[PDB]
Order: sequence, then structure tokens, then C-alpha cells
Amino acid sequence: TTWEILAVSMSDKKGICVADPFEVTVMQDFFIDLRLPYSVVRNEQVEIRAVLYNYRQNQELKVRVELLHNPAFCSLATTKRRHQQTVTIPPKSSLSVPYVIVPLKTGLQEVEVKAAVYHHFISDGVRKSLKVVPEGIRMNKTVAVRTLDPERLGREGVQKEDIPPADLSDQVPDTESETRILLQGTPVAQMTEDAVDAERLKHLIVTPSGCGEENMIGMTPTVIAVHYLDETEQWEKFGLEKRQGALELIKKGYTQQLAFRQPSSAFAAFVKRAPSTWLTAYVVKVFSLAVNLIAIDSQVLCGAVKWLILEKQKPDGVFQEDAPVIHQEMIGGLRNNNEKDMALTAFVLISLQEAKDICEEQVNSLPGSITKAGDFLEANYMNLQRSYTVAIAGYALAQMGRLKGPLLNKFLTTAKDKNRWEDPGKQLYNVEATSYALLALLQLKDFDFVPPVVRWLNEQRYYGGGYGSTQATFMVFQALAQYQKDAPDHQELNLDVSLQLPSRSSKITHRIHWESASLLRSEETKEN
Amino acid sequence: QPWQAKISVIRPSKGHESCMGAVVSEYFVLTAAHCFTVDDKEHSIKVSVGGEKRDLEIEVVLFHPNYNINGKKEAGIPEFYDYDVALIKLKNKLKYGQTIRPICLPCTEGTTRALRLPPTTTCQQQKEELLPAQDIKALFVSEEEKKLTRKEVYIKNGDKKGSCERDAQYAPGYDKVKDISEVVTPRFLCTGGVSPYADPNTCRGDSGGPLIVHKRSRFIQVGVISWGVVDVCKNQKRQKQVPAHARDFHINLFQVLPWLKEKLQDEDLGFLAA
Amino acid sequence: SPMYSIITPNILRLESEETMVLEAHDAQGDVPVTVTVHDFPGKKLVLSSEKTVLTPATNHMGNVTFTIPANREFKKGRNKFVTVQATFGTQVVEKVVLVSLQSGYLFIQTDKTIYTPGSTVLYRIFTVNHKLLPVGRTVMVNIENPEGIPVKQDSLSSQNQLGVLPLSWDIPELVNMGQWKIRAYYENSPQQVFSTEFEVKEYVLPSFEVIVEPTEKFYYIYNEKGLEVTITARFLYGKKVEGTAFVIFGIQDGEQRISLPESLKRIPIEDGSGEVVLSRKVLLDGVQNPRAEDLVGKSLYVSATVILHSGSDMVQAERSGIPIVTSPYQIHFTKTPKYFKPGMPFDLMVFVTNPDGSPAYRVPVAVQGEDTVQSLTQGDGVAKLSINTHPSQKPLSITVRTKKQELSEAEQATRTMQALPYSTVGNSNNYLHLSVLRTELRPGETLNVNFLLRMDRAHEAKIRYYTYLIMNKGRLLKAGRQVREPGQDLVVLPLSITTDFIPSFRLVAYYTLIGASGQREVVADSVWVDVKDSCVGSLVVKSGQSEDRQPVPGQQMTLKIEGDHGARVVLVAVDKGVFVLNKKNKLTQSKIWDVVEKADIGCTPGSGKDYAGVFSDAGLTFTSSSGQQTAQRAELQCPQ
Amino acid sequence: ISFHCYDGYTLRGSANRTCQVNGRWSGQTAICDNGAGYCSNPGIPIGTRKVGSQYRLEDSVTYHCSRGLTLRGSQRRTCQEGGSWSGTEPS
Ligand SMILES: *[C@@H]1O[C@H](CO)[C@@H](O[C@@H]2O[C@H](CO)[C@@H](O[C@@H]3O[C@H](CO)[C@@H](O)[C@H](O)[C@@H]3O)[C@H](O)[C@H]2NC(C)=O)[C@H](O)[C@H]1NC(C)=O
Ligand SMILES: *[C@@H]1O[C@H](CO)[C@@H](O[C@@H]2O[C@H](CO)[C@@H](O)[C@H](O)[C@H]2NC(C)=O)[C@H](O)[C@H]1NC(C)=O
Ligand SMILES: *[C@@H]1O[C@H](CO)[C@@H](O[C@@H]2O[C@H](CO)[C@@H](O)[C@H](O)[C@H]2NC(C)=O)[C@H](O)[C@H]1NC(C)=O
Ligand SMILES: [Mg+2]
Repeated sequence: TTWEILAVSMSDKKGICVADPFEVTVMQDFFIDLRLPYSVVRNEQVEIRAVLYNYRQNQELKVRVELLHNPAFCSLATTKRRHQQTVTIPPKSSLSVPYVIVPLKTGLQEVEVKAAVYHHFISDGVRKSLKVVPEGIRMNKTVAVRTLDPERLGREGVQKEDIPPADLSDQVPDTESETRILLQGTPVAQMTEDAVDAERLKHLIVTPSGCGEENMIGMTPTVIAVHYLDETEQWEKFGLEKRQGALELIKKGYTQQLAFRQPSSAFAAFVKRAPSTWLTAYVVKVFSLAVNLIAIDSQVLCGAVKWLILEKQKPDGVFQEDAPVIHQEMIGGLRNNNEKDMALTAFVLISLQEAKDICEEQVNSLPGSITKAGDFLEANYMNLQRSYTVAIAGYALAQMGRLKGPLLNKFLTTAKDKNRWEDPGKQLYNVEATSYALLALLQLKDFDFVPPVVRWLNEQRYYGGGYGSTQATFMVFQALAQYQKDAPDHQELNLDVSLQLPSRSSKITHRIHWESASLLRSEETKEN
Repeated sequence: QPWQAKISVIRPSKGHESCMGAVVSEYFVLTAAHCFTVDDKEHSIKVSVGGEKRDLEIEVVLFHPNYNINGKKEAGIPEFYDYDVALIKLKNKLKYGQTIRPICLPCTEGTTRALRLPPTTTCQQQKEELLPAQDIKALFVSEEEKKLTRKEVYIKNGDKKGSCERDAQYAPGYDKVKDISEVVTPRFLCTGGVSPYADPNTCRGDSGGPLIVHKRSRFIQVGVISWGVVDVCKNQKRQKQVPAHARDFHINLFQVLPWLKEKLQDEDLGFLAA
Repeated sequence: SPMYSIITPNILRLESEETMVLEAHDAQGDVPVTVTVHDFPGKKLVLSSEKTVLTPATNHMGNVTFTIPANREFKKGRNKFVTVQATFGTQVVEKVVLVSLQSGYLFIQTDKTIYTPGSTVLYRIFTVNHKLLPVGRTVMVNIENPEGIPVKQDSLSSQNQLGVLPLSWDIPELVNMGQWKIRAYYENSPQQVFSTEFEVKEYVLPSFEVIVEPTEKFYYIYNEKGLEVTITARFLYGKKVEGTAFVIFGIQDGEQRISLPESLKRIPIEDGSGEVVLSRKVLLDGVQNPRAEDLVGKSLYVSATVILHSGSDMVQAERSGIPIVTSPYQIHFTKTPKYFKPGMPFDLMVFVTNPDGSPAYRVPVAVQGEDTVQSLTQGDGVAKLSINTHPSQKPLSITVRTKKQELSEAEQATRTMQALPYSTVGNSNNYLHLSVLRTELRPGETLNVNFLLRMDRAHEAKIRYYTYLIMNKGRLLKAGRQVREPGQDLVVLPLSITTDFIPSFRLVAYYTLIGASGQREVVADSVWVDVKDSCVGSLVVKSGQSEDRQPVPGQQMTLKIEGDHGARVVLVAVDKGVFVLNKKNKLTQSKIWDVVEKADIGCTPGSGKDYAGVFSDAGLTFTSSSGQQTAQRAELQCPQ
Repeated sequence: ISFHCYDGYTLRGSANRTCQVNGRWSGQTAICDNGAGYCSNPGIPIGTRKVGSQYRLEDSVTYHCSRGLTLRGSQRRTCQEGGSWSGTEPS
């Protein structure tokens, strides 16, 4: 025939290049063309054709072609007789020589035909292999199709599954057969709720300005906004490039807030006004979040923490407010005095735990203070009435893993319709309380009670901003942004399937993972 | 598993090191080199074999000349299990019984007969036999509730070798290694994973154990259980949720032959020149 | 007021060196520059930092290149960006740029095109970067069955292997027939997946091939003669076939065929040749629709079958997709820009092709507007037109036809496009045009780029130079300047074409001044140019024998190979009897450039709606300290 | 006579072999394997012909000798559990 050679070069300097095909013809004056079928049925008499070509321009050939004997076939050629004809092939022409044979046994068999011309030094032979498929028909019975899923149909985490032997009652005599066992993982990716569009938050970019309190109220809407856009990654639709303008505002407000930092490392409306326990603790909450956005001085951040612990803290772990902020609207759901010990202690406690990973080297009395406040909240969590306090406190205990038993049961049942922690009056106090609860759920990793809660906040379209919305803004976006990280795409995919055959000594163990799922994993067995 | 040796080390309140080894001769016990330290004295190292209740007194622990577990602290690599092999010369000669027998080592006249090869077989030919260019079927002994049990694994020496080696990046500390080949030297055999099958993972207590190849009714040690990527063992059970990159590395004996052949010269194991 | 600008590709690539052009207009003396690249969001530093100083000796241009990680910090959906920043002493100019996860290109080669159950598939993976060069990378490889279900997956690495991954897959005796698929992709780019198909089927190689070439590569509806088809059949070793042939026709409209039982013929094959004709009567009679113009758009297909007189072999051939068009030609404005400059000349890149898609050699073309203004199509199938435009802001409409003689106007092709005006900063009517002599460019030659300006003498004396940038394969090949003295409306650029420009390259030029009321204005323009698409280097494979005669089964023959130095050459020989059953998925150099070109970050053939549009459309992001920045790019692939 | 393997394939056994005076080829049988099966490629001893490309578990192969030659060893070998062909190498 004609071989087509194809070259492909690969130079580290030049590059890649595939050359043009180069053809090489390979012919012979006299040759045999033994064309056989792909496969032939056993015991069925067939005919193969041997075409003897003669491309000698001007000379006839007196050839003598012969078919070699083969026990696997049945021809007029025996071990002691030679089935050979003698023919004359005209110039520039060909001749076909018929051969009748009968496959006696299955499998790949060999056929060989030789020929030689008289009065010349010319001859040729061909040896090819033809398949011998047993008489019958290719069938395939589906033995069974089980579903693998321990837990749902399992027991103690394991699942046994017997598989009855194939029928094969009508099988063709003296023929093989293989059983094809097959596994495959089935994902199973679900859940996750839609995040609030950044387009709806083109007003949270406020320039911080004012006194020690008015500055924080203007710095909050910007910090929690960039924080929510960094997680949900919606800077594309929001505008992009404008983020740079939002950072300079956070740094600008950051520096201004330091101008209201008294030597006692605390904060207040003015440098002359008495230090406020709440405002100081709140500054820790915001600063501990903006550590990933801008540069926060540890001396200041930990300074406010140490002031809360050593100075403003009883042995009971209770935190007390000495000089309440003039702006009673930025304290959120703390304006109501019903249960101030459980509300404030928790509020400050959270600010400490959110700065624990930062002030774990400079403040030695932190792990001690955190334990103290925790002991107090765990003693009066069963006496709380307002759904608000129940949430803000529950989230404080959740960060410790100390929210179990009765305390956990109350935190869950407090929510009306299992989707919100609301209290008679105001919107600020309902959205804020629910946000705290959501953070508590994401902390407990209970992604079964979360969906209804998250969906409720979304189906309430609160885009922060406004008067006294300082707490409802920083908390609702802190919770929804946290939900966008703790949200799985799929469920666990780790199957340890092992099949044991009686004809085999060892088990066949496989492991299916999420990534390697939908993978055809087959084990063949020639035995039924 | 008569060749199975159980090594223990006592340290001042620090705890107890639990490793394993194999009886290679009447005096020596081949094990890992990280099970011991230069500080550990002979009196604080007890070896037990054949399941005997008593503990044998050792004479000396021979570390490999090239063993330096801290020779990578500059590059930012805490652990460096290269040439992680060591021999333990006992103070008393072992009486081979129904519970105490040696295990065959690569490149020895005794092993050649086990593989039923011509006496004129060179060392190189034995390696092509035991460790061919494919997924070699092997096994190792693990401790299952105070009971020894075998675990069949596949040595990824074929094309899967690359997939197995690079997974070392997931190991603790190696997370910031520039070139992964810098921590996985040619002295390592790789096993475990999910392809072509789900192999069992070695445990801390199995560390130092023999990596055996069962062929023709004979057991041949070809490696020493050095280190694993993921610690699935946690004296309570086996982390039923093993990752796909949970690989296990060993020391290829064909790489430390010079050291073995030398130290065991007077053991009548008949190592091959080559 | 000094102005500092910056230019980088629309999309930055990982694990590569992206070029970065620095300028300063005008200022004096030295001016230190510290380029710093961060991630996004956040100022998480640092990815890559470089330094350079703009000296008046270089006309204030710098060549700084950086290499972006190469970091596991870049891991689903959405897109990732980096904050490209550049400080010019004090004035800091920053711009966010999109980041592509693509590592490079993967090419898969299989020895055969079709395999029988039981054989082994020998394939190789080529690992090249975004410049078609060898590189050590980790590649994932899957093998999907006909029904699209992975049956085997591995994780290899071309490391220390010279960008070549020899591989193989064993086909089970009891396998599923159909089109199997070999999918692959870099580990750092699971989304960008490369694939190649191979057919698994029970068969036997034929002894001869069969070809069916119609007299024309199409069919004219009102052609009474009909459709004449040639039947050439010769053995694989060249000799001519003696036998009979069964040829039939049919019509295909959509993913649905309609056979024509009436068009069955049995022509003899003497001297390895035959001839069959499809009478127009049977064609129209094939359908039933009285109209013959309703067949326009449809296609015909031929089904031949040669049979030797020995009855030993039988081959089946086919020629489908025969366009039944009214005009033997077509016109495409796909290469012509979609924006014009009021008053200035507007050039057209006419693309005349055949009914099948092949370029048309020498085809007169002109515009409905002006006569005599013609140009014979070149070999590449591209013509060069240029019509005059009015200063009006009215959308431009052009209609080019074919003045091909020997053919009535009713049998000619026609197409109409629409160009839009180029918006000006402050309506100052300041434009820029880049005319280029359209000829088949070849590596080693020289191209003359023309810079045509348009503005009043009120500020023409401020234009002392242009700034041209060479785009190629999605990177900056080169960036320079073009001097100009007051009074020169047209300057020339001595551009040297090398092997780098292959296959195609874009040229963007912009000038900046303080004309009008008083406000930094920017004007630019782009022009795409194709080069003689071929191998960057060279690789030939000729016979070593001294010609002589033909080889003999079982003989030694020399094989001469002429390639580049230090290059690795992977070979493979295939029986032509194989391509008789399947000639698809064959790896060709043309197919390689095809992938490279069909990945450019540029979309528009040239020009835009404004200054910030020419850049984005070409594949560049212009940003300065004066405020003029280019549009934001979020999508990876071009619009639509 | 010397042997060489295609790409992606590893060569085990004698690369070069010489026809000796004892009518036998020197060295060991050349085998080009890809190590992709439960059992390795049994190979094709010089002078024989192997029928069976699948090297899975439970799979088998058969060997046949040229005309005029007698087959020594096993004519059929089955891949047994534990990666090891049954019988012995043909000749
Ligand atoms: C199978 O046969 C070939 C042919 O000998 C072997 O390759 C050969 O390897 C040897 C050793 O390097 C080379 O010998 C060379 O001989 C020349 C003669 O002038 C001398 O100048 C060199 O210094 C060197 O000694 C030989 O070039 C090389 N043959 C080639 C590359 O064509 C091969 O090793 C054998 N395979 C086996 C047995 O593994
Ligand atoms: C066993 O499996 C084979 C292969 O899948 C099945 O063959 C089917 O036959 C139809 C006939 O039209 C063909 O299209 C395909 O080969 C198969 N169909 C599909 C989509 O599965 C066969 O049906 C199965 N069992 C039987 C009845 O033989
Ligand atoms: C890259 O930097 C230098 C100027 O500092 C120049 O690069 C040169 O490229 C030319 C060919 O155009 C070569 O002849 C030189 O050898 C290159 N420089 C060096 C140091 O090798 C040029 O200004 C810049 N090139 C680009 C990408 O525009
Ligand atoms: Mg081109």
C-alpha cells in the first residue's frame, strides 16, 4: 500500500510544528491479496477469495497457488494432501482463487496461502488471522441495579447487598461469559441561597465624620459593605475600581476614631466625657473585622480589650455601662432596659472573642475573662424572656460550644415559625436579633434550620442605612456574608464500596469521592 | 508473620514511641530510623519478637550515614525522611522457631532461589522482577486491636507514580515546598490512594514495618514504612473518611544496599556484588 | 500638567510574562517608576514588583515585564482580578485587570483515526504555553465512552519530558462501538478542556480508495446541464481500478436528508475512471415543489460504490454538502472594521469566497457608489477597496458587488454592512487612520504602516510623535514611537515582519495633546493584519533514497528529516487504507493556528466607537493620571 | 537482532540478542509492556505467537509455534490473583 509518514517537531526555542505528510508506496510485480472477513461463525461453511495480481507489463505468469493445512479448519487440504491449483495470469491483470473452509474451533485462527511461478525466481505468501465467533447471538442480561447509600438504606453505617447469579440457562454450549460489575458515584450538589445584589448597596459608602460616636455611625455602613462585597464577590456589578475610594474612607475614619481614644485605651463621645463601656467594646467589634481591609494597630485594638477586662468587669463576668452614649439609637436592641446584664455582657463578650485571635499574645487575661462572662450567661439563659436577648446571648455561647442541652432547646424554640427572632415593636430590633441567631446557627453548623432563617432576611429586603440602623446594618450583612462561606455546594461524597466474590480470596475495595464521582469503575468476572 | 518485630522506646514523661521492624538475621532487626534519636540510649529501647512477653536487650542501633531529618530546616522543611532506615543488633542470638523467622532481602543468593532465578542473576535483574515498571501488588502488617493483620496495597511504580508523589504537598509542613521532588527522593516507594484501588493506610504504630511482596509462596521485603501524608490512625479507630491524597511513602531497599550489604556482611545472607 | 499613562492586555495570564508599557507626557529629566501588582479584592501583597526609570534618552518609554503566580490562592465560577498599580514618583496610577486561569494550549495526537476492539490507542499530549512553547505542567487526562462517561482518568506531568506526553489506552475486546473521546486539561485550569475523538468499530481496510469530485464545487439552479460527477477509483498503491460503480443522489436540508430513488445509476469503471450525470429533470422531480428557487440554500450529496470484477472488495464513498447557490461567489465583511472617520478614507477588507468556503482567486469587486474603483481578489481571497467619506455624522452604509464578467448581474453575489462614526473627545474632530498596503505578508519581508492625521493647524504643531503597539497571540510583541514634524499629514513606519507576527497581529496607534479649550485629549486607531500562516521554524520529511524506483515489502529505506536544531521529532506511519474509513480529527498545523487565533483577546477587526473603545476592542487597557481610562472588562470571551 | 519499544512503553528483557551455535537466541525474551494490567505482559518468546492482548484478572493467553517447531512449556497461561501468570513461559 502507501504508508503516510507524519512528523511533529518540538523545539524549546522555535516551538511546535507538524510537517506535511510524506507518502511511501510499496508495490511488487507479483503478489497475493488474501482478503478475509472480520469474523466468521464456527461450523458454518464459508468461502475466502485469494486474488493473485500480476502487474508485469508484458508477460503472462504460470503460477501455482496452494492453501496450507490447518487443524482448526476443514478444507480439501489434508496433512498428506496438498490442495493446490495451477493457473495462468495474463499480463497487467489479476485472478481470483476460491477457497472453501469450515472453522472447526473458535478463537483467532491462522490462514496462509502460498504461490510460486514456473520458470522464474518469483513467489509470494500471505499469512493473516481471522476471528471465529461461536454460533449464536450476543446477549446481555441485566442481573440487578442496586442503589448505594448507607444511612438511608443502611444500618450502623454499613449496607449489605446480595446479587443473585445470572440466568444463562439458554446459553450456547461450550462458550465463555463475563459478568461486568460496575460502580459510579452520583452527585448530588444542592442548596445555597442568593446573596443581596451589590447594586442595592450604593448608599452604604458613607464618609465617616463627627464626634467619637458620630464617626463610628458613619464608618459602619462602609466597613460592613466592603466586607460583604469581598465575600460574595459582586464588585463587578457594583462598579469595581470604586473599592479604592471605599478603602480610603475606612482608613480616614480609622484615624479620626483614634483622636477620640483616651489614654486609658478606651473611647467616648469626647476626650472630656467619661469612658463608655459599650462604645469601646463596639470599636473592638468593627476594628477586628477591618483587620483584613486596612492596617489596625494592635496597641489600640488590644488596648480597648484590656480596658474592658481589667477595669470594667466584675468577678461575675458582668459588664456594666457607666457613661451611656448620647446616641441611644446606635446601640440597637440594647436601648430597652429589660435584661441589661445579659445583653451587655454578651455584646461585649462577642467583641472580645472576635478579637481573640489578635489579642491572644498581648492580653493574658483574655481566656480567663472569656470564661468568666460565659459562666454568667449560661446561668441566666433559661430565664430570658425577650427573643432579642436570647439571640445575642446564644451567639455568645455558641462561639464557645457551650450552647447545649436545655439552653440549645430554648434558643431554637424562641424563633416564631422557625424563621425569625422577633419582638413586639420596631424593625431594628427584629432584624438585628435574627442576624445574631443566624451567626449562632452557622456556628453550631446546623444547616437544617438555617435555610428558613436566611430566606426570611432575604424576603424582607433590608438594605441597611438610615437613622439608628447602625446595629441592624453591621449585623445583617455580617450574618449573610458569613452564610456565603459556610454554604456547601453538595453533600458528603465518600463511598467505601467493597465487593467480595466467592471465587476470589481478597475483597475488591473502591472509594468514590465528590471529584472522582461519575466514574465508570468496572470489575469483570469470567465466572458466574 | 514470624519476621514481625515490635519496637518500643521509653522517654522521660515525653511518652513512648511505638514502631515496628523485621527480623532480617539472627542478630539484626531492620526498622525505620526516625523511631530513635541520638539521645535515646540502649537501655531505653526494648525490642520484642515472636510475640514473646519479654523484651530483648539491644547492643547498638545502626543509623544510615545519610540520615539527617533536620537537613532541610533552612529550605523550610521540618521533616526529611530521606534514607530513613536503621538496624538493631541484638545482644543475644535468636533461635528461629515457629514464631520467629527471618524475611528475605533484595540482592541476596537466598532471595534468588525464592524467585527461582538462575544463580547467575545480577542485582539489577532482581529489581526488574520485584519492582517492575507498573502497579506492583504488595502488602504490610498492621496492628489491629492487639492482633496482627495483613493489609494489601499497590506500589505505584508505573505511570501513577507521578500522581502519587506530588500528593506529598498535602502533608503537614510540606504545604509550602517549592519543588515537591525535593522532599521525595528516589529512595522512596509510593503506595496508598484510590487508583487502581482503595489501599489501606499505614498507621503510626506500623511505622518502620516491612513493605512485603508475596510471590510464589515467599515473602520478600522491598521497603520500610517511613511516613504517610494523612494520619488516619488515631488510637480509637481508622478515620473512616480518608482523603484521595492520603498516600504512604517507604524506603526502597534497592537504594540502601551498600549500607545493608556492609553491615550484614557476617550474616551469611550472601549479598550479590553487582 | 504631566500625564502618566499605562497599557496592558485586557486579560492577564497566569504563569507567564505579561508586558507593560510605561509613558510620560511630557515632563523632563528622570522619573523613577515602581510597578506593584496586587490581588483583588483586598491589597493582599505581593504578587510581582518591578522597577524602572524613564530617561529622556528613550523618549520616556519603559519595557517592564512581570510574572504573575503561580499561586494556590487563585481557586468556582465568577472571575478573579488583580490590582495592577504603577507609581511615577508621587503620582500613583492604578487599574484593575481581569485574570485568565488558562495555562496554555493542549494538543492531542492519535496514531489512527479509527480502532478495532482489542487494539491499543497510541496518543500524545503536547503541553505548550500561550506562545506555543514547551513547558513542564501537570495535566489531567480522561477517557469518555461514546455516551460521555469517563472510564479512565490519570494525572500526568510533562515535567522534564519536553512538552510531550507519550500515552496509550487498551481497548477491551468487549467494548462499546461509537465515537470515543480523549479529554485533557491543565490542573490549574479545569474549565479550559481540550479533546480529540477517535472511532471504535469493527472493520477491515479496503484495497482501493474511491473519490467523488463533481465538475463544480456547487450547482447553479438554472443549469440545464445538471450535476456532472467524476468517479475516480485507484488502488492504495497507485494502480487504477477495474470494476463497476453504483452512484445515487439526494437532497439535504437541515439535519434531515431526502433520498432520490430516481437518480440511481450503474456506470462502468474503466481505466480507474467513471462518469455520472444527474439530469436536472430528476432533481426537480425529486422534490415536488414547482418553484426551483426554493431549492436555493439546500444541498446535494453523492453516494458512490465501486466493486471489482473479482467481487473480492467493495468500497463506499460520499460527497455531501453541495451548495445549490444562485451566485458562484460570496461576500463577507468579517475582516472589515465596523467604524469610520468622517471625511477620511474608509478602507474595506472584502472577503470573496466560494460556495464551499474556499477563497476565490482573482474576482473583480467594486462599490455601488463609484465605478472604476475596482480590485482583483488576491490568492487569500481578500480584496482591497477604499471609498471616500463625508464629514457627516451619519452612519455609513456600503454595498459591494461582483463585476465578474461572463456572468449576468442576476447571478452575482452582494452584501451590505454598516459602520458607525468615531466619537471625538470634545467634538474636536481629531481623528487618526492607519492605512496598510494589503498584500500577503511573509516572514522576513517589510511592511509600510501609514499614519494619517486629521486636525486643524491650531494644534497640529503639538503632535510630535505617535505610539504604536504590536498585538500578537494575546500579548505585547513590541511597542515604539513614530516621530512627526509640524506639517506632515502622512508619515511612514518601516515595520519588519519576522516569524513572531505569525499568524496574525494587531497594530494600535495613539497620540495625545492639549488641544481645544484645555483638556488632555486622546485619539487612537487599530488595524488587524494577517500573515502567511505557517510553521514558526521548519520541518521537512523527504526520502533518503536516490529517487530510483518504488520500495518492496520488507526493504530498508532512508528517511531524511530537515528540522530545527535541538528539536524533538515524534514520528508515526499510517496506512492510507485507514483514512478511507475515517479522515477526521487529523492533527494539522493549520488546525493549531486555528486554536491560537480563535482565542485572541481582541474582537473588532479595527477601530471603535471612541478612544477607550479602540483599546478594549483590540485587546489593551489604557489608563492615565488625567482621568481617561478604558472600559471595564468582566467577560472572558468576546461579546455575543 | 535488537529490540525497541514504542513511546509510553517500557522495555524489559534483552535489548540486543545474538543467534548462538546451539540454535538459540542469547539473553532473555524482549517484552514491551505498558504496565496497565493486573498482570504484566507475558511477552512473546521468539519463535512463538501470542493470542490475547487483555491482561486483566482471570484473563488468558495462548501460544503457538511455527511449523516444524515443538512448543515447550505452557500453551495457555491465565492471569491469577496476586499478579502472576499460571504455567510457565513457552519456548
Ligand atoms: C545494543 O547494541 C547497540 C550497538 O552497540 C548498543 O548501543 C551502543 O552503546 C555502546 C556503549 O556506549 C556504544 O559503543 C560505542 O562504540 C563506538 C565505536 O567507535 C565508540 O567510539 C564509543 O566510545 C562507544 O564505545 C555505541 O556507540 C552504541 N551504539 C549506537 C548508539 O549506535 C546498545 O547498548 C545495545 N543494547 C543493549 C545490549 O542494552
Ligand atoms: C445489551 O446492550 C447492548 C449494547 O448497549 C444493547 O444493544 C442495543 O441495541 C440497539 C438496537 O437499536 C442499539 O441501538 C444499541 O446497540 C443498543 N441500544 C441502547 C441505546 O442501549 C442491547 O439492547 C442490550 N440487551 C439486548 C436486548 O441485547
Ligand atoms: C523590552 O526592553 C528593552 C528596552 O529596555 C527592549 O527589548 C529589546 O527588544 C529588542 C527587539 O525589539 C531587542 O533587540 C533587544 O535586545 C531587547 N532588549 C534586551 C535588553 O534584550 C524593548 O524596548 C522592549 N521590548 C518590548 C517588549 O517592547
Ligand atoms: Mg495568516
